[PDB]
Amino acid sequence: GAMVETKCPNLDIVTSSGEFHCSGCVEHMPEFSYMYWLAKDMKSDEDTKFIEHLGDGINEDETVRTTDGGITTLRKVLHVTDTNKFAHYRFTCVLTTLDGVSKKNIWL
Amino acid sequence: GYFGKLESKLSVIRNLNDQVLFIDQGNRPLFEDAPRTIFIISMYKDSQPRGMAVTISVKSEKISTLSSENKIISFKEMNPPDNIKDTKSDIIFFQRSVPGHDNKMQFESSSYEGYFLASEKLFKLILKKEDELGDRSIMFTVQNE
Repeated sequence: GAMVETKCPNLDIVTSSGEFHCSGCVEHMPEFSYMYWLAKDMKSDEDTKFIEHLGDGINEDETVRTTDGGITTLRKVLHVTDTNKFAHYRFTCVLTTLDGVSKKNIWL
Repeated sequence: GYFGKLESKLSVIRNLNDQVLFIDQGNRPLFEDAPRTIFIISMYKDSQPRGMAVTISVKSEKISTLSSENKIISFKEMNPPDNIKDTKSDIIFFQRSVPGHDNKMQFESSSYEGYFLASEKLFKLILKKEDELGDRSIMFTVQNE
């Protein structure tokens, strides 16, 4: 009931035990949108990689898609279970839409 | 960096004249006033995020994938792969909402920046440097099946 504009995506990353929770919204053509995580070893010169190409100790859950008041929210959990292995990694949540891309970084 | 396949949508694609894109008997992407009209738009995540990356494919006795190779639009006989290792790819297009035509789509070649899928009058799908604002020929209606 807040009488203010809605900002999208308003990307946010929340932490819980062993987990990063990314959330963001999309309003325009929400069916063409997706969220995914990326990671980069900032200690090495290896490229940015998809989560599934990092080997053991990490995984991302399927995105959860909800809608309310005409706005779709996407949420995606990244589980980092080997925090030693990924201590020097930069993680990035990406939300892609038809209007463009939004990204937010986080570190352990 | 590289691309990874995510979900697909079955799609009918129409140009500004309300003509439907189809793959003809010669594997040419044409527009006309049914399975050769059902396109599969597959979304890809990108390790170098730049926009919504897609492949466009069609099942008509085997699967054909749209290509912008050699700056010509054609179909290649292949499944859109689960990973694309190239930073630019002949089969990847960036799909956008059209500025000022908020219900319409445009598809930029990832291989040739600023070149777009366009309807050209046969009515052909062609690849087209956008030279002018509000060029309707690069605008598409993408309807959900």
